[PDB]
Amino acid sequence: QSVLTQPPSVSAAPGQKVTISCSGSTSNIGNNYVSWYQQHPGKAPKLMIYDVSKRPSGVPDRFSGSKSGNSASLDISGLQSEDEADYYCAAWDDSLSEFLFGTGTKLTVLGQPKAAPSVTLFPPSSEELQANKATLVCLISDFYPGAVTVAWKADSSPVKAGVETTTPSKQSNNKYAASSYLSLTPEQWKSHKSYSCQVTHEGSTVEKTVAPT
Amino acid sequence: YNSGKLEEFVQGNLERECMEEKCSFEEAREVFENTERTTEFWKQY
Amino acid sequence: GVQLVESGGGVVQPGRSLRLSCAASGFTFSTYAMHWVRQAPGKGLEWVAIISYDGSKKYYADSVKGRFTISRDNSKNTLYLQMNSLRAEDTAVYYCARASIAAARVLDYWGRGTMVTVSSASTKGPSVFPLAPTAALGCLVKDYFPEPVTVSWNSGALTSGVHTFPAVLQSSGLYSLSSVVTVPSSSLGTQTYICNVNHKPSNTKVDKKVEPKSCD
Ligand SMILES: [Ca+2]
Ligand SMILES: [Ca+2]
Ligand SMILES: [Ca+2]
Ligand SMILES: [Ca+2]
Ligand SMILES: [Ca+2]
Ligand SMILES: [Ca+2]
Repeated sequence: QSVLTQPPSVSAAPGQKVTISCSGSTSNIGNNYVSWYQQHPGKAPKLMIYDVSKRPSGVPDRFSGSKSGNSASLDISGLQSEDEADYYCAAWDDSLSEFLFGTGTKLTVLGQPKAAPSVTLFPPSSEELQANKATLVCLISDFYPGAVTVAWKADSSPVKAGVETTTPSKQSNNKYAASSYLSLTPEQWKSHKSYSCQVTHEGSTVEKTVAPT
Repeated sequence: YNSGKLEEFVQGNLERECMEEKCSFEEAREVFENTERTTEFWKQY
Repeated sequence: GVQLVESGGGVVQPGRSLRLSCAASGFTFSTYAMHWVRQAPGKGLEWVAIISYDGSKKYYADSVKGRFTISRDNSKNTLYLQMNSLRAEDTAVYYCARASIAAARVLDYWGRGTMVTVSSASTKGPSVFPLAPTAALGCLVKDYFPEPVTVSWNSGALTSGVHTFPAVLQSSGLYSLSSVVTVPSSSLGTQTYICNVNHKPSNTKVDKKVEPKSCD
């Protein structure tokens, strides 16, 4: 299952404090210790906190942990640039008899103004349709905390099948861009009234829509 | 004592299993990789 | 110091088999339990298996139950992950991890993983489609194989307002990516926009003219 819910993104200025929540259930958090792992882009994950609040030797005192009910929290004060990374909580699950990792949270140490994404959705081109295929391309650009959540809809219904999304990465102006693809059959494309790309960023959702017509 | 999670994958330890916790004979034999040594130990325990 | 290095990663056809190796050093390998964790492209961490310090017991994630086998050679200080009946969902970076000396629930040391791509694909050039239209316009570069695909616009004369996205490994087992440029809408129809795609692995270069949408 892997449930263990985490906010996809958290951020604060260098020197400020942040807190990352890990929401689980009785089968895991409720009855088992939680450990926290730090992961930089292309490096090996690192143990930051274990048994809820224990710090391995080497880990800065500014990292601390807590637990309450079926939730756990990673608190980081005095943020430093090297803290920017992905964080994952982890706990054993008595019911599933499996070790679960939270959904992951991107912690960004703010170095520029937050900026809302611009979203461009391209319908399948005539050429691709003539090749008997169809791809909707959703390009997301100029957003700052580099973390977005993308959702697709066929008409008004959610669609999670045939979707591929890229991890945000730096564009020339140092802001972030990402892309998402929705693979359909020319039939599906032609049959629906319309399709939509919804991008959620910092407490907001920008939705673009295109239609076969 | 066996909490019944993943602690039986970790190497046995006398201090934390039989002194910090109450252990079974098999739990102790898991430490003394010798049966007779375990029995001896148990005469005290 | 505690070092862990994973080996054996590479491309493999679905339904095939592959064995990963994890060389450990800097500690008494025999007294510690070990884990295997994987991470699909752009996804979160996923636990795979655990094996007792002596090799006796082991658990598995339902996702690999029956297909993967975890083992170790305490005389060679090596950990193994025998993967069989591989699938597309097994495509990911596989990590080797050590369990704390007194708590298997804690993974105190990890190694840099090893990439495992499960695909039936062979070298293949890209099919390039236009993304017709300040206005955003671009090229969809899909269904190519080895990953180095490069993109430039108007032979490299166009750079400002250009961004080429990382590739995605689609279901088909082939890669796809897009490249976009933002231009003055007033230049459409008179200024020609061409994306130059270079795919050295197949010795293929494709130039595609991106024209204003005429039917919309
Ligand atoms: Ca115990
Ligand atoms: Ca025990
Ligand atoms: Ca034991
Ligand atoms: Ca003690
Ligand atoms: Ca035993
Ligand atoms: Ca036992």
